[PDB]
Amino acid sequence: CKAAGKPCSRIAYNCCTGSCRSGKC
Repeated sequence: CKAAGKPCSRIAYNCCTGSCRSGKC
């Protein structure tokens, strides 16, 4: 799980919950 609000990139999404936007999950 990843924590929403931290650096994620929309090519690799393994988030807890949500959508990856340039820099935020």
